[PDB]
This record gives sequence, structure tokens and C-alpha cells, in this order.
Amino acid sequence: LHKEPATLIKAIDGDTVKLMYKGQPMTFRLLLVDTPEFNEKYGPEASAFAKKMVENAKKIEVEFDKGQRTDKYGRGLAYIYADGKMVNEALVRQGLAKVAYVYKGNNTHEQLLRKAEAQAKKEKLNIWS
Ligand SMILES: Cc1cn([C@H]2C[C@H](OP(=O)(O)O)[C@@H](COP(=O)(O)O)O2)c(=O)[nH]c1=O
Ligand SMILES: [Ca+2]
Repeated sequence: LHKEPATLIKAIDGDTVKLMYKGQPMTFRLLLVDTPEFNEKYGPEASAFAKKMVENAKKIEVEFDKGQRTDKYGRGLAYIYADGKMVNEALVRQGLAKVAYVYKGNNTHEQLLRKAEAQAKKEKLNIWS
């Protein structure tokens, strides 16, 4: 997999974000995770956490997996990095997202994220509390 440039346009919620990628605005949906919706328990915390992470970053990168790059809604599907740190993994590690939506052929970072989930669960963080 390869990291590619992008710039923040705006935070949306825990697991979606509006980025400019190859010069075009796009909503990205984070691979392999599911945050609560904003109106749900821990939804506001997931949104705040993802937002801070992307808004503070000097460098946003997009990393496509091996399979489809757009979902049926036209959302880009990628791993999103903020100054080298993966937003997908960080949400899971803090118990602000569950590993989810693991489809064959877009699952490169599955086990990295499950490891983070297991440690979040041990610490009974947030969703696991
Ligand atoms: C994360 C991801 C979601 N999706 C689709 C599955 C779900 O379809 P449905 O809308 O029919 O439930 C939806 C979940 O996204 P959200 O969690 O943002 O709602 O997006 C994919 O197709 N591929 C993916 O990799
Ligand atoms: Ca969601």
C-alpha cells in the first residue's frame, strides 16, 4: 500500500471526513471501522477525537487498500493518516470505534486494528467501559 497526499476540507464525524484528493473534494469513509453516529452514545466523543486529529495535523495522507476505492455512496474508502498516525487505528485504540465492515480484499490492516481493539477492550475504554 502507498500513502498519498490530501488536505483537510472539513471534519464530518467519527469515521467520515471531507478531504481534497488529487485536487477534488471527496468524502472519505474510514476502512475497517465503525464509530457510533453523532446522536448515539460515544458518537460525540468519536467525532471530537477524529476532528482534533485531522485539524491538528500538518500532513494528511490517504492510503487506499487493494480493492474498491469508492463505496456505493461515492465515498472514498481509505486509511487516513495524520502526521504519520493512522486515524482508523487511533479511534479503535481509544475504544471510540469497533473493527467492522471487514470485506475481503480491502482488509490489509485488519489484524493491526484488531490488536488495537483488544487492548482498548482490556482497558475497558469508552465503548468497552
Ligand atoms: C466501511 C464501508 C462501508 N460500506 C457501506 C456498508 C454500509 O451499507 P449500508 O448503508 O446499506 O448499511 C454502509 C455503512 O457506512 P456507515 O457506517 O457510514 O453508515 O457503508 C461499504 O460498502 N464498504 C466499506 O468499506
Ligand atoms: Ca458509523
